[PDB]
Amino acid sequence: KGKPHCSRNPVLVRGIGRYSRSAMYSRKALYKRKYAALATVTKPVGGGTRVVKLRKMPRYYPTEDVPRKLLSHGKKPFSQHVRKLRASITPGTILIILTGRHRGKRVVFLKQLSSGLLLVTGPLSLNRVPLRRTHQKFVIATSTKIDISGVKIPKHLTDAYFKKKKLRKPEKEKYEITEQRKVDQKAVDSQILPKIKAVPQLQGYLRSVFALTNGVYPHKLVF
Amino acid sequence: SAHLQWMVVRNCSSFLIKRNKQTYSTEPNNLKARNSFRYNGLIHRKTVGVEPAADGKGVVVVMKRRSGQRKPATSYVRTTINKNARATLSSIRHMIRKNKYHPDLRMAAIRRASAILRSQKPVM
Amino acid sequence: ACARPLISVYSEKGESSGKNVTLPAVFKAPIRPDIVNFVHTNLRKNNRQPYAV
Amino acid sequence: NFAELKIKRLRKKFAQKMLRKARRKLIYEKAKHYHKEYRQMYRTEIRMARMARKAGNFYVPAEPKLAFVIRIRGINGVSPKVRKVLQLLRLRQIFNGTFVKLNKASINMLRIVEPYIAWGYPNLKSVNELIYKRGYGKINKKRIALTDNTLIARSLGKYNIICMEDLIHEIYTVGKHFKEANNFLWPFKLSSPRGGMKKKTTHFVEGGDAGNREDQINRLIRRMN
Amino acid sequence: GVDIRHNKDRKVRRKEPKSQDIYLRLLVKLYRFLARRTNSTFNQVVLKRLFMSRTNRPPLSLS
Amino acid sequence: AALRPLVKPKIVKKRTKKFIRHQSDRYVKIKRNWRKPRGIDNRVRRRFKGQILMPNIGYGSNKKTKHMLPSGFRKFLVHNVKELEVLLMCNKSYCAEIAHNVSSKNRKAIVERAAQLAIRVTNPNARL
RNA sequence: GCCGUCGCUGGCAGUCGGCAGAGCGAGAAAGAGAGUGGCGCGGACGCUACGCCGCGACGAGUAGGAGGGCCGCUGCGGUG
RNA sequence: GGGCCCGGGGGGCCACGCGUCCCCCGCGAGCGCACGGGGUCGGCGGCGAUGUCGGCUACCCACCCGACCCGUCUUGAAAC
Ligand SMILES: [Mg+2]
Ligand SMILES: [Mg+2]
Ligand SMILES: [Mg+2]
Ligand SMILES: [Mg+2]
Ligand SMILES: [Mg+2]
Ligand SMILES: [Mg+2]
Ligand SMILES: [Mg+2]
Ligand SMILES: [Mg+2]
Ligand SMILES: [Mg+2]
Ligand SMILES: [Mg+2]
Ligand SMILES: [Mg+2]
Ligand SMILES: [Mg+2]
Ligand SMILES: [Mg+2]
Repeated sequence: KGKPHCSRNPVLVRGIGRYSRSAMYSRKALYKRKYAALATVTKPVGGGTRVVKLRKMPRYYPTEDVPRKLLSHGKKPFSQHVRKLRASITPGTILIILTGRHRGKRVVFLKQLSSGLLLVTGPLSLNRVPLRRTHQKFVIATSTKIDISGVKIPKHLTDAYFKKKKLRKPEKEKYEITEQRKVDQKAVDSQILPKIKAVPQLQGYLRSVFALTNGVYPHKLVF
Repeated sequence: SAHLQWMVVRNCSSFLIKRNKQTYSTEPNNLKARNSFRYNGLIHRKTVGVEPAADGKGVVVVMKRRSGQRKPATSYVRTTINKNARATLSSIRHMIRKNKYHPDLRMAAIRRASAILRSQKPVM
Repeated sequence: ACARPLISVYSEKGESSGKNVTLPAVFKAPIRPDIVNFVHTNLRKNNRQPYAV
Repeated sequence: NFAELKIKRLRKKFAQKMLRKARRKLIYEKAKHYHKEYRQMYRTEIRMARMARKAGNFYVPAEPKLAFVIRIRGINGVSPKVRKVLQLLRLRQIFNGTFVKLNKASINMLRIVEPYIAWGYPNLKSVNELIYKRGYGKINKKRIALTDNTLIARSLGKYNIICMEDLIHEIYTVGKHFKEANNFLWPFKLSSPRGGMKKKTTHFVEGGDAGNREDQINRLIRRMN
Repeated sequence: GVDIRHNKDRKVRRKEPKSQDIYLRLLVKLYRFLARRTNSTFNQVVLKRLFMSRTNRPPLSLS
Repeated sequence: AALRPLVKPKIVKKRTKKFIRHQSDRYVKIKRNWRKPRGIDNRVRRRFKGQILMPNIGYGSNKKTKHMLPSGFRKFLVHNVKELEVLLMCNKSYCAEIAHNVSSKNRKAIVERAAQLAIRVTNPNARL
């Protein structure tokens, strides 16, 4: 066996390579790369030994069964889908949340998680929005950007980090802010907050909520 | 012959039920109660029947012998199986495949046996 | 359709008497449900009494 | 012994693949050839005109051999002679389309149905898009989309038309078997013109839509294909 | 709307025997299979004449 | 917690209103049972806009969900325990309806047996 | 997309299983031919053939014709 | 311009074994991605036992658009 080699045909456009068949034929040196033509486990027992079937026939059969589906292609699971991000959402961009209890608040975009959801912070001390996931379709990307290129976001802050844990009821069960989250909030905030205060009137801008008022029309105004 | 006897009874039989846009057959040795040439339990030389035992324990597998085709009293051989669920199905599968006795009724016989045994569990 | 086996004669006690009769040929005749229904249909009208106002 | 039969089974599959692979090369190279041919036809017309303009003369190009015909009127109140001619063109429905190779016999049929059709000369792009998006074959008298090349080859193969490119070349250049390749195609079902019409009830030269609009049919084909 | 007539769409021809005879229909089952699964046009002709009516099946004399 | 069918496809009805007969709102003598209007001037027969509609084979239901109950099953009237057992091998597609004229005594046995065979009953709680 | 009609007078008896070997939709007649010399015991559904399945086109209607009604009413032979 | 874009002295080719005779001068293997014979997620969230959830249709009400009374003779009927 040999180590995999990166494709020698760069992509020109999706589905079309840069090089033709004969061009690739030479690049791959195919002129010299020519080539020519358990179900049971035995166990001892206290007979002497028994041949044991690893998988047993069903003990039941429903009266009816559905047939097998026809085969398709291109229907991937969610985890294998490509994630897209609006070009207007770069790290350090200020976004306006449009849904949930934090609607109208202006928050700082940190990064896009593997699931495709965005990660944002208020920061908490400015508008009481913590490290929280938000969906890009439900945010307005303003044109205001702070430079958070030097901010080290903890690497454990992943989709699994922010996934909700189920709470059971038989009265009521209350969510609790784990001490780890508080520690993570301070670590990230301590780096973003000084950079927000570098821009005049920006911390006050982040404290203030977005709302439409008389005569103000979203299609007319720049964000 | 079976085919000739199916032309007589396919739409004229005391065992024929037509109702609610559905058709069934109530004769013995019909594994699916289906008005069908394949599943009819009277017109073929060889037939398979699965019924519950006289007591609600086990199944009775009925096989039609080859010889007495015109002698209804000795025509059918009954066998009671009262093993565990998986062992009962294996015997039915072997009684059909190994003997090559209507191999086209193998899963219908196995599905009917699983439905009788399941009905013999305690009702929740 | 040319098989005429022997048919057992049974005794009044429900056992084979040992005597046999060859199956009469009439039991191998064509079975025609449509001829029977035609004949049963038209013969069953022959015992009717007339009615009229 | 089964192993000997399996090799026979495999060697039959290999041969079919090797024949299938050689056929792909044939259609690949026919298209490469047609591309060159179309370019020479396009360039040759320009060169003939340029050399006539140089000498102070006029180069008069050959009258078109191909017309595309669209029925622009409904089916209510059609006179018997128009009704028969529209049936022979296979335009039995409004906005149906067909290619019609031009000659004295056919040009005079198109004159009888002048109020009921918009026609004109399609360019190479019109023949491409018409047959790719909306091309259906008449196979065993059924309307089958030409989704695979074998569909063309089984019916027109005897005329050496074995791929969509061979079909487009027979139609566009009006080849020896235009009649067969063109009857093979089901009449094109075109949509309502997007962007509207001018006046379907009068001639194109009157500011309407009926009649011969020459190369201007291509604009109409873009909006209906 | 499509300009076409519909008076001739339905073809008048027997797809089966009008007879309810069960022996004739067993022969039709037989020759339906043979006509379908063999390339023999003779089977198709016989299958067609099994559907035919009494007057379309004249008796053939010995002479 | 009721027995479920093998599949539960969405049931699509082209029309859910009934086809009420023409002029049956105007008289009591005209019942709402559909009658095809056949008068010469009848504007319903001519399909004038805004008038009572007429049934036609276009309203036909999808063959896959036709005669299907909202639960996903198809009913089958039964009069006794013996008729019930025909549904033993199709208990995942066909349910049981007990006929109206079966006495309260016998309904207990039919309902009792149906539970054992995993057959669903549409009207098990009647005549208690 | 769904319903029906018509057409293909289309396809399916091959459910040919451990007495096994799964194919015959494919551009272009005719054989997945036969030979003679040089561990496991397993493999969904189907087929009321008056059944089931596929593909394409089509659908106005008085007078009038024809088909199908597991439409409805009363009584008779059978059967349940 | 046409002649597999004839013959001689930086960029793409659906050229790429060979012994030759010479015109001319019949089965490699694997692995993987996919604009590939019609949709999937191997993606998630909220709410729920006395006032709430679902209920096409049906009972009543409202609104917007549509809307003349049937049968009949009749070229023509909502017809004064
Ligand atoms: Mg007009
Ligand atoms: Mg527009
Ligand atoms: Mg006019
Ligand atoms: Mg139409
Ligand atoms: Mg008509
Ligand atoms: Mg007619
Ligand atoms: Mg009138
Ligand atoms: Mg009609
Ligand atoms: Mg109004
Ligand atoms: Mg009158
Ligand atoms: Mg008058
Ligand atoms: Mg009137
Ligand atoms: Mg008046």
